Amino acid sequence: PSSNLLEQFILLAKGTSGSALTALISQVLEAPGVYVFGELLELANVQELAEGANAAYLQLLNLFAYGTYPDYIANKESLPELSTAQQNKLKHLTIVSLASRMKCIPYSVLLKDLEMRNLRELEDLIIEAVYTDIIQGKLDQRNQLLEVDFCIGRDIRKKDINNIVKTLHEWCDGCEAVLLGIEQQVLRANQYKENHNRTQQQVEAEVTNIKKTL
Amino acid sequence: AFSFKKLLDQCENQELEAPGGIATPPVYGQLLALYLLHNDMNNARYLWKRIPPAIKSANSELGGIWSVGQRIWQRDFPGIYTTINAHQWSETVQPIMEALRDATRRRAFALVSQAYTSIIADDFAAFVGLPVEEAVKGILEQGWQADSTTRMVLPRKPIPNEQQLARLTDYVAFLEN
Amino acid sequence: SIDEIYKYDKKQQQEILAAKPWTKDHHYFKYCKISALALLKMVMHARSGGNLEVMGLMLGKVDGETMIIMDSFALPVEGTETRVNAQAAAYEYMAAYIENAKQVGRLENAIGWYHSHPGYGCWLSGIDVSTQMLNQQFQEPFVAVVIDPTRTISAGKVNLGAFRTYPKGYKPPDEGPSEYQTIPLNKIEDFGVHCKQYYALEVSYFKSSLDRKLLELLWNKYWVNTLSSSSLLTNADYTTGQVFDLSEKLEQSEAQLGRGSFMLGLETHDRKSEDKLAKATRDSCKTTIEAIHGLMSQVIKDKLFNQIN
Ligand SMILES: [Zn+2]
Repeated sequence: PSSNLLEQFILLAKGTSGSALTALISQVLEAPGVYVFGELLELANVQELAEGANAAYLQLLNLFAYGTYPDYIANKESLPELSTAQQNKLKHLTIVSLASRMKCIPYSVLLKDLEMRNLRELEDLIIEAVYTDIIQGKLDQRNQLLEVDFCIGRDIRKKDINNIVKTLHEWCDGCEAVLLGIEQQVLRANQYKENHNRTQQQVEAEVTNIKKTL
Repeated sequence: AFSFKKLLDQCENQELEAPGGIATPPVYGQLLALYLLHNDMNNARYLWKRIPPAIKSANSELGGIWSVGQRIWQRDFPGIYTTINAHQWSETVQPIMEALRDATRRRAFALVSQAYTSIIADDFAAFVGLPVEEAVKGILEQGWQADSTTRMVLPRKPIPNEQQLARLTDYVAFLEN
Repeated sequence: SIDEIYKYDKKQQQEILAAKPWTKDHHYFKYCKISALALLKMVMHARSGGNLEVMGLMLGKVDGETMIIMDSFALPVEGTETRVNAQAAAYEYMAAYIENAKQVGRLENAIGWYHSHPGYGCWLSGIDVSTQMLNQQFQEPFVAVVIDPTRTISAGKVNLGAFRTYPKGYKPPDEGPSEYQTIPLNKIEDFGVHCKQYYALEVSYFKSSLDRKLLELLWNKYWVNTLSSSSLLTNADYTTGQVFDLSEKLEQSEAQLGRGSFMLGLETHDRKSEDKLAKATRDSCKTTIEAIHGLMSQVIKDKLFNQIN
């Protein structure tokens, strides 16, 4: 029901705004379920908050959209104080960013990037994220590793569109190169078959010539 | 190394194409030194036996290189380095002699690292032809372990897609006919 | 011409049925060519069955030493595997089915019977042998086909055999390679017995437009993940069995050659030894091409996916 709640707040943001909107955004950061904040950021009233006097909540929402937990630790003075639900949601988002790059995460990295002291609560946060269908993976405790098979994606600041285009172009070029290599293999196999047929017909011609000789 | 191999091949060709059947003393000196560089002891020994004694008597430097080669055959590194740095080598022999000196260092460095889990500092110093103390900092900067109490050194032992596709196509072509 | 085999020549079939060359040789029929359609239908019916034996009739024709199966159809009978000539209960049905098939342009007549052995290999039991003997007493040119749908699925390779019986009293000649099958304890005892009893027909088949439609459609989507790993040969049961049979064949060839060195002037032994060595070599070769193609597909796809960019 997070998407339905997200859409209702989107409809409400089209009208009422201001301190109510900032409190509403704080409720979004506290209400579990919402893992995508890109749709909220594109509302015109969020842009109204940009030129508005209040900016702590906007910088808070901006960090949830693009920043991670370590950036939030750096901005503990310019951001409104979070709740236990807001902190866990941001920690889950940070884990998503970490799992996006590397599919295997050692426990040392988990204890470092997330201000995690007790490993017990680290396991509790990891299982909580998985059971809310955020990340799919497996935990290796003997090697102290977190193997993540699948994870949800994240938002884009419209500056990564160029990177997406470059990646798609690279994929297309690689596919075309593999196709050309396959076609070259077609040609080489056909040439080898033609050479075998030429050898066979040469043998047959030699046999027929000897038969005519005798 | 690559230039030394090219120089060796050129010197080898000149010996085969010798007009009077004998090569110039610089060619023989270069050939003998280059064989020692590559640790080709058999070729160095056979070439020394091939050289007439007249050149050996008229060129005492040739005997000095052979004496070093005998030391290399016996693999007495403290003796090898002493003999290398004892005789003055001409401008055609000094650079290649230093390359042999460097080659001996790398060889003995690898021999100790592979074979010797532990080695006395004096023994390692003798093997590398350097005194003990700066040899220790040379290997500590190499990420090795040294025990000061027992003076023991603990060395730390250290296809493209197109080629694969060509090989697999060769597999199929060979097995198809 | 790919479609030449689909042409039906009635007079030519009548001429072959009047000639009866199979009466001159009990090993006359050596090859069995099966259309895509027939095989597919049979497999589907057997798998719908699941663990119970089903059976049906095969429509087709003969061409030299080759028996050709063009189509098949299920028979509504009980007692497949327990009743001798169970097919007989469907006589009336068979007559009507064929009559109605002729009305829509199915010209080929009965060429054999097929039945399934779910999870116990492909062979002829005492009952199957009695049935096919009767089927070769009135309708001499009859081929018995046996399919294991369960092993097809588990092995990832079609498990089908085509068989013909020997007449009562007649003994088979020296040759009989007999590929070993993993039939259950007592079922395998009876299997050795009946592999000594009958003779298999070299599966030949024919690539056609029916095959072209199937291969194209299924590979496009059922193999969107053309991956399906890449090595269903990983199971060390088929390739390993072929390797062991190869080893046994070459060991027997060496045993024959060693004894043949004392006899001076035995050409037939040399001929047989050379032929056996050649057959073993070709079998090993084809296994090698299969493995190489598997690795090639694996390498191309996994390289592309893992490290495209
Ligand atoms: Zn049966």
